[PDB]
Amino acid sequence: MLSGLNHLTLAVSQLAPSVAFYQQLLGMTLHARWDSGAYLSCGDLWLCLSLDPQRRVTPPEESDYTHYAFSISEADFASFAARLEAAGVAVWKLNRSEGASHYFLDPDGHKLELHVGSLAQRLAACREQPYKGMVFF
Amino acid sequence: MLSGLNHLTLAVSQLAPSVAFYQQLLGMTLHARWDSGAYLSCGDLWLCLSLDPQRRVTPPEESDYTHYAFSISEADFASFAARLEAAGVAVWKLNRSEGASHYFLDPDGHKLELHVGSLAQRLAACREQPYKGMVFF
Ligand SMILES: CNCc1ccc(O)cc1
Ligand SMILES: [Mn+2]
Ligand SMILES: [Mn+2]
Repeated sequence: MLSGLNHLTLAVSQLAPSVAFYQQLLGMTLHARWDSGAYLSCGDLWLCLSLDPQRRVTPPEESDYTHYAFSISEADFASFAARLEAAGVAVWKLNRSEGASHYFLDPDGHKLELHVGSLAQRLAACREQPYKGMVFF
Repeated sequence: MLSGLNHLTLAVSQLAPSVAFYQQLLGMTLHARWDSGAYLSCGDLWLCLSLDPQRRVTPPEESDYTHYAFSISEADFASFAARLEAAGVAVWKLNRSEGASHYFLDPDGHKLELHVGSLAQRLAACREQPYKGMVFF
């Protein structure tokens, strides 16, 4: 039986800028680094950065919608978004759904999101206003 | 302040086979599905499957090392891995370079993993068998 997400591993083209982004800009805790990767944590999330010559710096128009959303409180959302903007971090989408969301790119074009709200909150909103063809279980 | 992973969203090319893979084969909990997506949970993880015409079925030699690992207990690991193998689930990696792991592919080629152990346990193991150049903070 699967019990949760164990870790998220992102392939990176250059380890130093990716460590700077996740540790310094995004505030994650750096636990270890080696010649070809790093381990960080963000709350319960175990993040691994893996140096990979196969990683392309990928424009957002050229990748699919797969993305990784980090939790932040509503009270902290606007100042964190402003921090990313000050740092010149690109946005790949505007929010049009329930709950605050900021959609931003990592140095290699990994699609990231800041989101306020849980699955339970989303499901409650969907029950009141179901998406097209929506069924609940 | 970021506090963890809010959700993981995977772009999928065909919604029904992907829902079947995550719910029926992997045992995740299906909460809702609609014409363009589905919401599942795996413990605390919120998983969203999003139908995306841009998603390509991608062989593992064509994608980088970005991957998603799910937690499983030591007691359940081997029989779950063997069940996936007997079901014909494609793989992408054999060498256990980060502990007790089974590396497998979803229907679109998303790189998945079963892993036994926490970040703390992996750091302890690495102190004895470190990756080249490893520093611990
Ligand atoms: C047509 N709405 C999407 C959907 C929902 C439930 C289901 O059994 C199949 C498809
Ligand atoms: Mn999202
Ligand atoms: Mn892994």
